[PDB]
Amino acid sequence: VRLDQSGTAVKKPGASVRVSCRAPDSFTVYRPRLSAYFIGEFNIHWLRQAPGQGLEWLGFVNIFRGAVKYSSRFQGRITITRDTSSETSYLDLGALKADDTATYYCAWDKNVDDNPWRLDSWGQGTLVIVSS
Amino acid sequence: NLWVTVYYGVPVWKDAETTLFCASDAKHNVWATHACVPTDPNPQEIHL
Repeated sequence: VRLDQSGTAVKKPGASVRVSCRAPDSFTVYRPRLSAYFIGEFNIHWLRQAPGQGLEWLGFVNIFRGAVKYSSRFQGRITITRDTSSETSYLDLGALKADDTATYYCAWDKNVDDNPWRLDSWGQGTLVIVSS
Repeated sequence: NLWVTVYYGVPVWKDAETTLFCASDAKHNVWATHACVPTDPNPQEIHL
């Protein structure tokens, strides 16, 4: 599925950064037995990539009722939300030290039981850089 | 001397009216094919 991401971010230590991931015409699903459009049970994951290091998983948001979950390490300073009307997802990362500079990716997950934690489509990646 | 016997499943047909149902092979389409019964991969075809 299409996955548009926000722009490059140049921030400063201790500030907050908001990253936007847009998935045009992807949130809603159709229920044949009901002949109507509902909010899909899809999941939006947020990953990060330090330069040269391996991939890291931040947290995922279930867009149905917006039920989110973050990893333990970043727990308490990162909030994942989504706006279903604009049909996008927002990452809010605060109190970044010098170690949080990376490129941040938004990923799509069909949330089908037979395919646990499958990541279908990825964004362009947003370079978040912090310095003095 | 002769007698009558009944035969079941005798190959006789007569042209007649009949309701037919759609069937497609698996998005909301203006033709509600999602309600069509899925068709078999190999339809039976018998020469006469």
